[PDB]
This record gives sequence, structure tokens and C-alpha cells, in this order.
Amino acid sequence: QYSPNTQQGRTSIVHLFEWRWVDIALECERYLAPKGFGGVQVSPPNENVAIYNPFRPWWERYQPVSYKLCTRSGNEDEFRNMVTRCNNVGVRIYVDAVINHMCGNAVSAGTSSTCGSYFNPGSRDFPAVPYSGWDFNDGKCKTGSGDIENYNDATQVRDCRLTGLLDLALEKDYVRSKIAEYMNHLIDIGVAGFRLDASKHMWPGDIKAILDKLHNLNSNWFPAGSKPFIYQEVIDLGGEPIKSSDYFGNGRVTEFKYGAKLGTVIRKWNGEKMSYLKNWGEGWGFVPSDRALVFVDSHDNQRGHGAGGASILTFWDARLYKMAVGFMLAHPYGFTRVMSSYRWPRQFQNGNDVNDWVGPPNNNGVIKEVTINPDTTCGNDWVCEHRWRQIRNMVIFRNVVDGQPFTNWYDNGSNQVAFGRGNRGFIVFNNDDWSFSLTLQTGLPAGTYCDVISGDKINGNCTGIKIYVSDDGKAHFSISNSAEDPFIAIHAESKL
Ligand SMILES: C[C@H]1O[C@H](O[C@H]2[C@H](O)[C@@H](O)[C@@H](O)O[C@@H]2CO)[C@H](O)[C@@H](O)[C@@H]1N[C@H]1C=C(CO)[C@@H](O[C@H]2O[C@H](CO)[C@@H](O[C@H]3O[C@H](CO)[C@@H](O)[C@H](O)[C@H]3O)[C@H](O)[C@H]2O)[C@H](O)[C@H]1O
Ligand SMILES: *[C@@H]1O[C@H](CO)[C@@H](O)[C@H](O)[C@H]1NC(C)=O
Ligand SMILES: [Ca+2]
Ligand SMILES: [Cl-]
Repeated sequence: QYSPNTQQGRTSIVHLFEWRWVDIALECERYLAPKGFGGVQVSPPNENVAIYNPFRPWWERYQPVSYKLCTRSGNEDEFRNMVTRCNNVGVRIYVDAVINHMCGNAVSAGTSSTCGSYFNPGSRDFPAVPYSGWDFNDGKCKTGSGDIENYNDATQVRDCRLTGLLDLALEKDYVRSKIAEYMNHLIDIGVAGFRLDASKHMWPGDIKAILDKLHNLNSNWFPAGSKPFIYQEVIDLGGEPIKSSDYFGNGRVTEFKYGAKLGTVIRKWNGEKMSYLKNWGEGWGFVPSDRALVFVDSHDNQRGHGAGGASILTFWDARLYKMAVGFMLAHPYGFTRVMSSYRWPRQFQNGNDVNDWVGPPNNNGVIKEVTINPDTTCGNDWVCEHRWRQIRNMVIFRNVVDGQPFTNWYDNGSNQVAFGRGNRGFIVFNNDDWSFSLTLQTGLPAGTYCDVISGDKINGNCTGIKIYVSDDGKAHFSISNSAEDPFIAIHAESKL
């Protein structure tokens, strides 16, 4: 469960939120593989409800109608084609598995689905699976509304509807089998693992019963006995009967406290400063490193739809975001997931964004293709953070320092810190309102290194800042509080 199953030397996965299968296939070959990315988290590949009010929101993909690989991202052929090509180049695919529920109970019956499948929420009829009233928890839920009303009662959190979404009776072997049938179909196609959506709303024991029916990874690409990588989405920030530690037996879990705390520290909210990050990790109340999937922001909380709230950093906060992602990718704690989003028209009113529902860039509902600009950036309103030099170069930085310990930490008692990873890497941050100028111990061998944040090493030279390391491993760093990117990073592979 716990191993990502990525190729030796690749330590991160990227979430290509709402991308089309064909675009991802191309991305695997032209960028992901050459730049050292380990894998890709894709949006739910199964048939979902088509919602026109509001116009095709991103969240309609979390309301399943069937298990047919047919969505706005593409059909089953294009999906299979994407997995094959990505695997052939060393980049794995992780499927977002929405297995806790089906669509909202209020949705109108008919054929308003991404594949024309018929469904009737009112009578609990989903013929394309098939599921009937006997496969839902309507009789098991005890709340008066039928939905989840209090998260302090772990029982209704699991047996009732999450904001109206019809809740699957996962204790029934029939339902467990229909779900395994779906996941095994994907495993046999070549996927390397799954993100279990709304895992908090499922009993750890029901999840385990389903994972027991799963096949080993495809023997054409993976070594015999390979088990699918499993990370469960559980939002646990304390103060609830449900703890993410209850799911350690099924696989890893999403550590939402990670992004929340990093955001407040980097924003310097209510007393926090970067010097406190010295004991970052479990020392902060986080889950063990070998059970954590970490990230700065997610498709959910980057638009206020998840835990984290106001402190969360996103592409909208470019400068601070790059630093946050940089710290995460440099730090040894957990398995890192990089975000890749699209721009939407944020419309704030009373502190809340009324356009948080807006779906991906599209032409009358047809998702726009991801175009690549001459400078490697993306067009058609795709942000492509994974293509930002500062982020892409930190992904590579993680690969280079994989395995090296945390050493040579430094801080000015405020917001200027630095630390290294064994003798393969070093990073410096200046988040104070004044310039940083000092000679630090880097633990790196003597030589001239290229700063991978400001530039790149291109055939014998640096296109940006250059750092000189002496025999005793010391080097001088200068970062004005006015730099576009107030941090510098160098590693063994950026060495001249
Ligand atoms: C969103 C978050 O809510 C909880 O998170 C709780 C948290 O556990 C608790 O501790 C406290 O912080 O409150 C949070 C919000 O209630 C869960 O614990 C967690 O698992 C879940 N996150 C994952 C799963 C779902 C569901 O399929 C997705 O929802 C996403 O899809 C849903 C279905 O299309 C959307 O509902 C939409 O459709 C419903 C249909 O009846 C409508 O009633 C609803 O008004 C509408 O917004 C939802 O807005 C969106 O966020 C989401 O994208 C995905 O990341
Ligand atoms: C690096 O660039 C300089 C010019 O700025 C050039 O003289 C030198 O030969 C280059 N080195 C390599 C290895 O390409
Ligand atoms: Ca449930
Ligand atoms: Cl997530």
C-alpha cells in the first residue's frame, strides 16, 4: 500500500487537475519524464453527472453515475492510451477513486451524464453498475435529515450522506465487489495506485475488505507482488472522534495539517516565524512520515472548499507559494504532491469567493487543450505550476537529495533559515523585512554551484546566481528582501 511504486529516483507526483487524457499522455513524454516527475494524479475517470446549473462545475466529477471510463477528460480508449504511454516513459498514474457515494439525492433522474447512462437518484436506481435501493445506507443512517449533521458522532459521519450524496452500503459484499471490479479494471490497465476520496466517511474495516479484493500491479510494467499505492483522503486537524491514525492499516493518509501550518508560518500569522520550522514534521503533531502524503494546497482548499481556510497558499500568492513549495520539496518529511491548476475568475464578496464552482477552461463545456507557449508556460488559462522554473527545479532537487539526512540548520531567531540534505544539497530562505547576507556551512564539496531558483545550469554555466563553496564547505549567500524569489537552492547536479 505504502510504496508509491514510482521509478527509482523520482520522488513526487503532480495533480493535473481536470486535464484531458490526451494532454496528459503528451505531457508524460514531453515534460514529466524528462524532468524527473514520478507520477500523475488524475481526476475521476468514471462517468459522472452533468450539471448545467451552475455550468459544469469542477465538483460534478465527484458525483458518480456509473463506473464507465467516460468523462470530459476522454473515453476508455484515450484513458488506456494515456496509461500505456505514461508507463512506457516511467511516469505512473494514480486514479482519484470516488467510491464512498454516488450523486446527490436531489439530482433529477434522466440521462444527464457524461456518457448518456441513465440514472434515477430518487428511486436509488443506477442500472449501469448496477445499484438499487438495497445498496445504500438510507436505512442505516439515524439523522432526521438523512445527511451528516454532527462530526462529533463518528457513526453518522460514516453512515449518513455527505451533503446529500447518496451513501454506498460498503459493508455489503455485492457493493464491495462492484467497487473492486472497477478498481481491478484500472489496475489491469496499468494504474499504480489510488487516492481514496472521502475516506473519512468510510469505516476503516470496509476499506480494508475492498483492498483485499484488489489485484497486484500489472506484471508487464511492475515487478511481481507489487501492491497498489494507497493514500486516503482524511481531513483530521484535531478535535474530532475520527483520527487519521485509524486508517494506517490500509495505506497512507493526506496530512492536511501540513499545508495549513506552513501557510500560517510563511504568512507570519499570529506570531509564527520560520525559525520554528527547525523541528518541522512529527514534532508538530503530524502523522508519521512514512504514512503521510503532503502538499501545500489541493484542488479542494485552494478555493476554500476544504480544511485549511484562509492560511492556505496557492498560485494566486505566487511569491510566497514558490517559497512554501520550495521548503516542502527540500524537507525530508512525507511523500510530496505538487499542484497544477487553472485560472478561474475569483469574485470576492464578504470575504467569500462566489465563483469557487467554476470548472476548467472550456469551449461550451468542452475542456480546452493544454497549449505550450514558446517559454514552456501554458495557455488556455492553465496555470501549470509544475512548469514554473522554481517549482520544477525543486522537484529535481528532491530527486537529487533523496536519502540524505537533515543537517546544518541555521536561523536568525526570526524568518531567515537554512538547512542542508547530507552533502548533496542546501537551501536558504529570507522571509524577514530586511536583507540577508551571511556565510554559512553548507556541507557541500568545494566548487561553483548554480542557483536553481533564479536560473539553471546550462552546458557549463548558470543563467542566474552562482554560489562559491570553499574547501571547508562554507559559502556566502546574499538575498535582499526585495528579490523576486527570496530563497536560493543548490545541489550536486547544479554543480559546475
Ligand atoms: C469537500 C470535503 O468535505 C468534507 O470535509 C469536511 C471535513 O471532513 C470536516 O472535518 C470539516 O472541516 O468540514 C469539511 C466540509 O464539510 C469531507 O470530509 C471530504 O471528504 C470532502 N473532500 C473530498 C470529497 C468530496 C465528496 O465527493 C468532494 O466534494 C465536492 O463534491 C461535492 C459533490 O459534487 C460538492 O457538493 C455539491 O453537491 C451536493 C449534492 O447534493 C450539494 O448538496 C452541495 O451543496 C454542492 O456543493 C462539494 O461542494 C465539493 O467540495 C471534494 O472535492 C474532495 O476533495
Ligand atoms: C559558459 O559560458 C561562457 C560565456 O558566458 C563561455 O565562455 C564558456 O565556454 C561556457 N562553458 C561551457 C562549458 O559551455
Ligand atoms: Ca459513507
Ligand atoms: Cl487530497
